[PDB]
Amino acid sequence: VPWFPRKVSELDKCHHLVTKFDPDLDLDHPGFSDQVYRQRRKLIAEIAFQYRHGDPIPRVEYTAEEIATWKEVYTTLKGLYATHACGEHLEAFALLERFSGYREDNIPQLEDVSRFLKERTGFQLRPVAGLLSARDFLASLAFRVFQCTQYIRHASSPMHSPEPDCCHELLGHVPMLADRTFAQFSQDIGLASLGASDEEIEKLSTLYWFTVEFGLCKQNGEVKAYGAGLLSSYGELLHCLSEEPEIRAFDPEAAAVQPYQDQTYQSVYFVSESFSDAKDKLRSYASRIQRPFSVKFDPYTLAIDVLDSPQAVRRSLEGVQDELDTLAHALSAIG
Amino acid sequence: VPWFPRKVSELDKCHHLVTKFDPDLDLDHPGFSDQVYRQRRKLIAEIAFQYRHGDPIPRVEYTAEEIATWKEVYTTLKGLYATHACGEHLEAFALLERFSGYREDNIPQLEDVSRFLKERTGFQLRPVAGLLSARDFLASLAFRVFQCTQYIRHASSPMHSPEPDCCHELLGHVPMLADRTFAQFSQDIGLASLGASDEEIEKLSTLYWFTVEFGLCKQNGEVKAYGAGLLSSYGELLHCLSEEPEIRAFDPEAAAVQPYQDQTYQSVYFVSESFSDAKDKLRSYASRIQRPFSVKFDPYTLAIDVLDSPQAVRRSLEGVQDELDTLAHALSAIG
Amino acid sequence: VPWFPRKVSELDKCHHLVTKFDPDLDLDHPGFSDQVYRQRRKLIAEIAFQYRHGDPIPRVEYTAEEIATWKEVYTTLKGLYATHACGEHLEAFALLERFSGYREDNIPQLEDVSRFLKERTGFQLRPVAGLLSARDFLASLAFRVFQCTQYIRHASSPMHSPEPDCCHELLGHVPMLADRTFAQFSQDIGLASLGASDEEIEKLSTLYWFTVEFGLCKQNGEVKAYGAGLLSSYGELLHCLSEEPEIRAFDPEAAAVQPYQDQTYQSVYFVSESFSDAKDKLRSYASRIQRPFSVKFDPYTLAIDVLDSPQAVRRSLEGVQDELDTLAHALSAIG
Amino acid sequence: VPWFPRKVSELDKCHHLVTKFDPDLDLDHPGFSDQVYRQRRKLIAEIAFQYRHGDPIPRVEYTAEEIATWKEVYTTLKGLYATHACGEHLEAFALLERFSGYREDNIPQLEDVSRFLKERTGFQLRPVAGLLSARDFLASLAFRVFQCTQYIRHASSPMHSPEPDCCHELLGHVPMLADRTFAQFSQDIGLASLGASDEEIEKLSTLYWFTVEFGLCKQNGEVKAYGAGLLSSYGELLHCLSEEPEIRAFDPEAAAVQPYQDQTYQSVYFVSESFSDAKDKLRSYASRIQRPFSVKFDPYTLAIDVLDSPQAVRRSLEGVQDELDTLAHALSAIG
Amino acid sequence: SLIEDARKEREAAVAAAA
Amino acid sequence: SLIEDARKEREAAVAAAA
Amino acid sequence: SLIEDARKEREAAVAAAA
Amino acid sequence: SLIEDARKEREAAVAAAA
Ligand SMILES: NCCc1ccc(O)c(O)c1
Ligand SMILES: NCCc1ccc(O)c(O)c1
Ligand SMILES: NCCc1ccc(O)c(O)c1
Ligand SMILES: NCCc1ccc(O)c(O)c1
Ligand SMILES: [Fe+3]
Ligand SMILES: [Fe+3]
Ligand SMILES: [Fe+3]
Ligand SMILES: [Fe+3]
Repeated sequence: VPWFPRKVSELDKCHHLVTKFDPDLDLDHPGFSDQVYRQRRKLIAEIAFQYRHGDPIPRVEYTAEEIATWKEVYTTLKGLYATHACGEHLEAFALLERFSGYREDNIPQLEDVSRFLKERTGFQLRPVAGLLSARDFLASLAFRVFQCTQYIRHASSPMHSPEPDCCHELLGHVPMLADRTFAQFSQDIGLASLGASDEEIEKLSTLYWFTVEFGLCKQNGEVKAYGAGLLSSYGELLHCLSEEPEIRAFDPEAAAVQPYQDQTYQSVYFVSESFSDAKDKLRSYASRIQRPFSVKFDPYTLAIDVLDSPQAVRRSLEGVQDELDTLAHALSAIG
Repeated sequence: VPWFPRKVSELDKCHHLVTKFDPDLDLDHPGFSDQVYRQRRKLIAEIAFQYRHGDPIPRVEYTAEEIATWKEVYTTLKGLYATHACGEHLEAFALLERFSGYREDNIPQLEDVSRFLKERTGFQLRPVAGLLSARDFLASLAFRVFQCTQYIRHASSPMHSPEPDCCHELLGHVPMLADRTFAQFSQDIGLASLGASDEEIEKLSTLYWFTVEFGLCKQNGEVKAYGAGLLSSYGELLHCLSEEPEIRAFDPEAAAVQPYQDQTYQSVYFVSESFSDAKDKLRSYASRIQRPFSVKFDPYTLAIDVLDSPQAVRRSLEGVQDELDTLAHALSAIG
Repeated sequence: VPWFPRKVSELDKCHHLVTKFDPDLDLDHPGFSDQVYRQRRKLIAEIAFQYRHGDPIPRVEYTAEEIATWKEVYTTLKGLYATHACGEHLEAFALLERFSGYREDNIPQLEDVSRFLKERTGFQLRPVAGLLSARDFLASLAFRVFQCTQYIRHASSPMHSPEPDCCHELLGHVPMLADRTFAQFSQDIGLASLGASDEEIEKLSTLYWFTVEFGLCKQNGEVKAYGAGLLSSYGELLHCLSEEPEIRAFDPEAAAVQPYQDQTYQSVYFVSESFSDAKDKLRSYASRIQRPFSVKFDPYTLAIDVLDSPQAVRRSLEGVQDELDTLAHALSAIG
Repeated sequence: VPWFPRKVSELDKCHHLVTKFDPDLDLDHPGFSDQVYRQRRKLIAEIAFQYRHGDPIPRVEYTAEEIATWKEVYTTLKGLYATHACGEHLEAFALLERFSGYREDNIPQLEDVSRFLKERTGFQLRPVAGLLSARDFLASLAFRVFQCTQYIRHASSPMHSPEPDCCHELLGHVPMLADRTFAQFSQDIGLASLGASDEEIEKLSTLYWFTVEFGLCKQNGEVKAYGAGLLSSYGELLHCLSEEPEIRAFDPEAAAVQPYQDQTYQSVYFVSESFSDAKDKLRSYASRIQRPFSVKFDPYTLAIDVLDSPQAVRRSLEGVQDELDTLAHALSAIG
Repeated sequence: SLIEDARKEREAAVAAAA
Repeated sequence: SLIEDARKEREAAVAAAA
Repeated sequence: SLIEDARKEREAAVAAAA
Repeated sequence: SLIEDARKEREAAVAAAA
């Protein structure tokens, strides 16, 4: 069984120690030839690499070009997010822009959103650089923390980015997982990932790409999109609800085998009319996923306690019937 | 119904806004005539008053006198905590000193312990100055956060302090509420305090004084003390297990009427052989405490949702049978 | 709100008092012109009408004709139930015939099956005559008791009966609701029927006709039938899995509006691949069914306690977390 | 592990087959020299021995002497049960006499009370003769059925009986275990008895003698008696609340070692102020009782399913969160 | 014919009401 | 006398074992 | 002195009410 | 490209095993 973390503390020390001394090259990628980008990536990596849990996010400045590009994408998205987009995005985005300060003139930092989520939703942000493995990111995603980056795309290609950047997640990921239901949804994916074999690691990752990154929802009669990648690109949004790509009902097992493509638009999509349907299907998927154990999340200490003995089930119990005891007061004092 | 907070955010903004522009006088108290103490209290108040939630604790320096006094009390307590003290203190104190750094040479800060608790126990620390009301402190204590101060006693009287200080709680409170059981115990007291009438506010506060501040435990056959005030004074510890003071079994209703005394040793004490007995008795006490509502704690966002409708009970439910659903995996995958 | 029973006692006294002095005419129906049938119906009605709860079923004799007809249908059904039929029927029918004594030579009584069900499944049988209303039968079906009759079809028409008879239910109903899952399924239908308005009474009754009387199941890859009426007629079984009738997926709301036909084969059918799917869909159907109350079943006394106050929810609770307490022993003593 | 039953069916067939061909001698006991008593015991044994589960209790006649004696004890007890007796006895006895027909002129049968209990409480009665072992009776008492006898004491000694008789239980046992709480209490004792070792068998049996047969309750300020033996003898009732016998608080472990006496009044008694206290203490007693398994009771079929695998815990679960699902309707439709 | 048993309910029910 | 009914258990039980 | 902190509550509370 | 991040896992994983 591959080693997996149990507390947020070792999510920091070892996954940054196993990933020490590793810069991003991306030379052959579009752009990334300007020296200023390399200097920025150095500063971006330095803040991310030596960051420790519990510490506030070190605020990073933003010069003229990034905000000027941030003008372009942010202005284009609000005029188009009013259509084609999921309903939960709308009141969230309005809630984000009025409180957190999602505006064209001011580029948002990471501390303000990080404070904003755990105030309501419970997700923390975390800077990172280099090549994110599949296992390190799911371990973070398991603990109700979303791994993130603070640098943005290249000014040469503001319409699309070779790799997900800051604006990709603060506009595609962050608005989505601020939801009560999807956060519980997103957490379930991470929960099944604890100690899963490499073959299984691919499966839910494809599901994560096929549900969180590109997912369709059916509410108010019409179909809408809630994918992170869907709500992070301009041309994708036009293609997403267009009649060219093939759209089918979501299926955990089916989405775990179907392949992908890169640098091109996606022609395959999965739709879930309700996030309740979304949870309880990969819920059944995790049921058939064999493991020598299971995993329980403790929100009182933000840790993971392993489950290979019926005894380990015990120190979860008095908490479980605790509410069913505390439900007495609420359902006694009432009336 | 008096106003009560629901999230950690308003625990900060209003309870520091209702308590703005209020310095501590304490002129007639023993000591507090040196100007350096007044200057220190200014610095202590400034750090405490303008502190905001989510921010790390601003580290405060400590000159020769406070640590030199910190030498005296810390050295005297370990040689005596080996006896007369609760068992849960012992492995906690050893755990605290080796990790957090509870030593005579180094005075502990607040960030390191604050990190240490929520790593395992889930309590945050919070600086404060001035006169703490009964309602503001219970609102903090409800949210699984312990209000605290960073200044220490006067060097003139290191044996006893007129008011609880930094060393009083980091040695009397902090070692105690690092426990799984007592933290759940301490939280229950805070839960009942939400919106309680002023008469009720006195009751559990006396219980807090009569259980957390001065409490006796019966384990391993012999009787031991776990009170915060009990394990914060040298002369008290000798008097606590001495045969002079009257010791009786703990009773929530009985402890809510019996009075106290100041500047003198306590002759009355309550003993609870098990913290499980300790929880479920004031649990019954809260049952007879009338309220126009009840209160539920949400650890996913560290907030409070009010309970005056059966509907409000609903958005607590799918979480409640969530584990009883997730208990399936742990109790299916096993065996 | 129409009056509805709460205990098995008043299921007997009033529903037989509201239905006193009412013989069945059925003169225009096929057959029913022989005097022996009228004399038999008198004896059948007498046993049924004056029967009281708790008493054993009075054994009724069976002369040459009924068993000779019972030879014909029973022999024809086993040679055909081996095909086209639900899997749960097969081991149940073999279990019934070996223990209860389902054979061609011996016609089964009612006491032996009544003993057999509550030994494993928990359903009691009850004789009845006359015109069964919709409300009286659902009240019985709610209490995990199945209303039944002991007389059989006319010898002139053994292939089909104008009204359900003894052999119809002991071969169509009894084999089905001996299942753990379907009994819980069947009970759920009855539970929603408590005090429901006349419009709602029609709905679940149509569902009862469209699920219990004629229902399709998809197991082992192929589709099978579990309807009571489906597994009670010879020609129906040939028509049921034939390609002429239209077969569609089961839907509670859709099945509640779609009409029926009489004296002719059914062309519309609903299929449920799993009885778990079958329960939790009309479960959602009952959610949108408005009622000024709800209903809970108590198996310790076989009674119904009304639910219009949160207080009434209380005397259900200590039972609910009783197992979650008794689950401790099973999940403690183990390992 | 000694063999133990799992369904009510084998409670009948084997425990009457292991106890075949065994008459009661009781020659040296007071009385029992009249031939009419021997002839009555033959008739009493015949009805009891060949009785099968599910069948109604065969009504037994009662000639002049038994009812004439039944006049004496019944008249003496009501004039004294108004004092010294438990509160739950009072409204139960009035409820019994008005409905079941507890009167001096008419001696009650067994079918009427048997119907009356499972109408509300859920206990069935069962005739028996000969020497009842410890294991056979607890197996019955486990299944929420009370083993009983229909013959009464000797007319020579109506004040006291050498062995418990019909009037002893219909006046000492039956009035007590008609309670919601005590029935759940009585059931808990039986539950722990499943497959327990012979040493353990003695323990709870002594508890059964020390709680059900002779138990004291503290309600309405004063102390009252609810023991079956306590409320079955005239002289005992005077001695029970008299100041001569020693009375102490109830303790499961303490009551399991303390001995008894025969043919003389008891000087030791245990008092439980609340039956809730009574349940949850032997609840903890069963926790420390080691077993290679545990036992769960299923009221839907009145059977016992063994618990030696976590899998066996599973087929108990969907029932457990079934109410927590059905609690939704009651707590949704309300308000 | 149980649907007809539902169809028998209401005219007798509503004519009693009417 | 049910305790004596427990006291009757074991000599018959252990002598059967013995 | 937290009980005195309860004892400080009410005269200020009731005199504000008064 | 996270699927490719799954596609990068195993040759490095199995060649380490190999
Ligand atoms: N009471 C409605 C008529 C009825 C009764 C019993 C049945 O099995 C059936 O299919 C239909
Ligand atoms: N079988 C043990 C003897 C016994 C039987 C019934 C009783 O009520 C009682 O007190 C004692
Ligand atoms: N706010 C009430 C005063 C107080 C504050 C902190 C303590 O630890 C204590 O014992 C008493
Ligand atoms: N670590 C896998 C690469 C990745 C990282 C973040 C994303 O938002 C995303 O879509 C893909
Ligand atoms: Fe992304
Ligand atoms: Fe203190
Ligand atoms: Fe039918
Ligand atoms: Fe008795």
